[PDB]
Amino acid sequence: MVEMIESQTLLLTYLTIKMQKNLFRLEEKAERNLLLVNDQKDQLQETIHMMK
Amino acid sequence: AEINQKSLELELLRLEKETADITHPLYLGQKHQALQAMNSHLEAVLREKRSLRQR
Repeated sequence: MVEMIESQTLLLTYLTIKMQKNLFRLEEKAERNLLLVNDQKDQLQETIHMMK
Repeated sequence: AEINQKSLELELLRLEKETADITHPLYLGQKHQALQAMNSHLEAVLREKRSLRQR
């Protein structure tokens, strides 16, 4: 019984570490994409204001 | 964006203040009145030219 629980713990832990590593990579790519688009928004806003 | 809006407003108000003496209805109205008083006076003087000449 102790050997079975340990095997379960190993599976869960493996899944967890694998997911966390791949999630951090997505979050970083996402934030970068948002900042790039936000910067484009900011340039357009400044040009519109000057024209007005 | 908010700074830009307020900055424009300020610029507009400043332009209006600087040109008010020649452009605002209030100041222009006062000048009209002074001119009408003198007109009337001159009309009167011209109407009594003979009497004034005799005097």
